[PDB]
Amino acid sequence: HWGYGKHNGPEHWHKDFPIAKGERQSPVDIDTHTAKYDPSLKPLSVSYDQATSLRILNNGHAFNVEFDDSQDKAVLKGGPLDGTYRLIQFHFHWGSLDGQGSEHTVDKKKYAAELHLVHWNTKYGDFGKAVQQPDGLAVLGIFLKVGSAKPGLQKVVDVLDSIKTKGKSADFTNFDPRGLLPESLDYWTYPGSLTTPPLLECVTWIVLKEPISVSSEQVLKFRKLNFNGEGEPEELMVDNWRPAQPLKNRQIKASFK
Ligand SMILES: OC[C@H]1O[C@@H](O)[C@H](O)[C@@H](O)[C@@H]1O
Ligand SMILES: OC[C@H]1O[C@H](O)[C@H](O)[C@@H](O)[C@@H]1O
Ligand SMILES: NS(=O)(=O)c1ccccc1
Ligand SMILES: NS(=O)(=O)c1ccccc1
Ligand SMILES: [Zn+2]
Repeated sequence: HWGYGKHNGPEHWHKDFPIAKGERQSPVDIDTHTAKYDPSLKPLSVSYDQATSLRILNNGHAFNVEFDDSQDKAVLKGGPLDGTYRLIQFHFHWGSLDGQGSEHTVDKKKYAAELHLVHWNTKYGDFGKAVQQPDGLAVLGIFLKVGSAKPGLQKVVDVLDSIKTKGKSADFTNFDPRGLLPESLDYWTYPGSLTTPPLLECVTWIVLKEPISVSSEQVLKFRKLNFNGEGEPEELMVDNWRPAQPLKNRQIKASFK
């Protein structure tokens, strides 16, 4: 099954998921000089005040913090988006070392990690129907650099010891995802895909320009997670990122002049 190792990682995925070589795959390198300000973008609205987190799960690839998406609570609107997109989960991708870990790159520079807040377009009723649509999903991507600690991340860090291995989950109620955002909502946007199998080309990507800072100790705890299940040989959950894919017939737009 797919993973991030030498024998099942990104360079193998196309054999089961031929869309891996498709026309709008993610992530991509963001060439900041070629990205163009787009005056047609509307103001972006990240409305997370009523978010209801439920659970945190080690799925063998990353950990997902899951939300109640049975009503409009935490939603993303505006910017490049037509209509309302509901938060379903967030997760991260990270490296074995601070010099790698992000999926998107900025002028080829790799960040230590990248946070993905995943939302589905409510016009399609459910996530499963949304991933049959070209505009089914919106992912808000946020880079992580290592420096000062991110206070709003610490509750996540501290629960990871309870979900060390694949298939473990824990209650994770009353978590406020607003604490994971940077100050500025300046962003780049482009049409792309899921960055893990099934690699579906459903995503409007919104990648914030300003990274968040997390401490070395915080990211080191990400790196203590395991890809394997309980009782199996330990394989540290590190380097769970897909490298940049060809831009092909796309343009990256900037929200800022
Ligand atoms: O034809 C001109 C147009 O070319 C497009 O590729 C750009 O996205 C537009 O911003 C520009 O106005
Ligand atoms: O907010 C997420 C979680 O943070 C801490 O783990 C709290 O102890 C727990 O009650 C809460 O579910
Ligand atoms: N796509 S996958 O599951 O990573 C895969 C790996 C090796 C051979 C065929 C498929
Ligand atoms: N990593 S990603 O593109 O945010 C993603 C989101 C949901 C499912 C699969 C992948
Ligand atoms: Zn992701």
